[PDB]
Amino acid sequence: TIGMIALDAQGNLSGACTTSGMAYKMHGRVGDSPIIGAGLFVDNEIGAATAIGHGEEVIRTVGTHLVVELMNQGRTPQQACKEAVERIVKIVNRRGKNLKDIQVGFIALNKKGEYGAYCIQDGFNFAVHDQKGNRLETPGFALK
Amino acid sequence: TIGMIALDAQGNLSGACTTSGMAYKMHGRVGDSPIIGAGLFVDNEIGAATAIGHGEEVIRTVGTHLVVELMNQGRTPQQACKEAVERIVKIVNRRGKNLKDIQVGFIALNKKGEYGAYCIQDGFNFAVHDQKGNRLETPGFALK
Amino acid sequence: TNKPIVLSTWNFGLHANVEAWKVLSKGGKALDAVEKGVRLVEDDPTERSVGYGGRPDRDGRVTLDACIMDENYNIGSVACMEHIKNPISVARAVMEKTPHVMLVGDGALEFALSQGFKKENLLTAESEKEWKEWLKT
Amino acid sequence: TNKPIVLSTWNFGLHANVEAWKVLSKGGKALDAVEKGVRLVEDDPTERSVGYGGRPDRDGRVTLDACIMDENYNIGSVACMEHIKNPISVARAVMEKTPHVMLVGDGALEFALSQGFKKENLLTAESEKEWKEWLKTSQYK
Repeated sequence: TIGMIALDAQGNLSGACTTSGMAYKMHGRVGDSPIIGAGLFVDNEIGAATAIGHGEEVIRTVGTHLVVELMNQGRTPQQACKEAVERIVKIVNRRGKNLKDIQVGFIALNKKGEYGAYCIQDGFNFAVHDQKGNRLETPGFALK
Repeated sequence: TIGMIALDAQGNLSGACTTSGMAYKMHGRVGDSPIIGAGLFVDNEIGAATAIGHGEEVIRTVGTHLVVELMNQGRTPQQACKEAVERIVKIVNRRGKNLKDIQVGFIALNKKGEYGAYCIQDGFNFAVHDQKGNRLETPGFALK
Repeated sequence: TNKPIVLSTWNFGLHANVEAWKVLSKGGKALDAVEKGVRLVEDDPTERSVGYGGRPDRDGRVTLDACIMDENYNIGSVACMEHIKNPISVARAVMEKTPHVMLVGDGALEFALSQGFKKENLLTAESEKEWKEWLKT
Repeated sequence: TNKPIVLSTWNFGLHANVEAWKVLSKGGKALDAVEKGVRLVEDDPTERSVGYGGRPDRDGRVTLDACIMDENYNIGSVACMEHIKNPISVARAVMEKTPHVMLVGDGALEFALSQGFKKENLLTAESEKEWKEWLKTSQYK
């Protein structure tokens, strides 16, 4: 999967997600990538988010909608990604599953062009390009 | 489409959504009924909601996830449904569309068994059954 | 707390609720109640926005979408599934019997057959007629 | 306000970002930048989790999912679509050219063909061989 979100010179947001899905899935399986609110969500008054990780888990937690709603409540992008992942870890525990079996993460942008990222597990990186150029950054992660 | 949400004697929530979709849709069209967070959302620590109206517009706004987060933030089920419709009405306006062309509404239940409903347009009723009996109830609507 | 309690959409919710209540009033699970409640409308060929009797797509194909969510974030979903009268129950099978949460199209039907669901013609005479009439307008 | 700015997922995001930045640095629209950006990875057969070169389903079919969302709640999505290398652009077409927001399966492909997209074989030799390898290790039939 690749997810991409941008803020243009007009101050408008957009995003895109595209994937071949989980290798060797059952025929007809759909993950989070084509689901608005799951894989991708964009609200030009607030911010945008896109997801990584096991698709089934992003779908069950409506994850990008959650991230953008937390930004709407006043969280910065980084705070929103973290707090989304923290809610999601609680839900994994409620489920009785092993956190090591579940990866969910988010990248996020607001209307200021502030950005953030957080995941359950270490191992993910994301690329950021602004007027200071293009670079690969690593996010915070909950499972330490 | 029918959506149904229930709170059982143990105090657990569950929900179901099933449709044939929009009549004479393009082959392969999917509306909100199979999309978690759009047509249906259930969180046993908070409440549940299910959606009515044009599928495309429920998808666009991730409406049931919104209604449940509004409950999470302290709104009654009625308050949550109304606030979610009012934010959706603002989005329809931002889009330059005619409100008469768009129906969206929700029904919602919380963990105490409080319930409520609200829609853009009139003409929708919901059914509620509790120990006092089964009732056809008509919620408020924004387009007046 | 006001429990048990069930809510459903539209006027046909009222009779669907009576079916759900047969589970809820005996102390049964919410998940079972909502499945049975909506299956009633799925089964009814006179309710042409759900299940059997569903008005088709523009090519005359009846394609159904459904999802289910329990009390602990378990989910299942089918979309654009043909020939199976009770998509809510296939969705419940996606949730309980696969590592996935959403199947669509021919995959969804394949899975349904593998779980014992029966292939059926869901296009009623009445919906076929109205479809051909729409093709005219 | 720090703009323009683009973020994308994984190391191959760095390469997508370059493409997006060709639009964004010239004052182009975010929607165009994100579509260009992700199409790079769809097009690249060595990127085996997106588009061409994608690892198949257990039956050896490469089925693609994508969605797009602009600055004013316009959305389009395709899911479980075969044979089209650039599902993000089909999604864009669902958004712009239909009264729907999500098409799946054979309907998504039919619509793509109606918009001038061409059927292509998305299964690479490399992906076919690995699939065959998995059929043995998993014993799936």
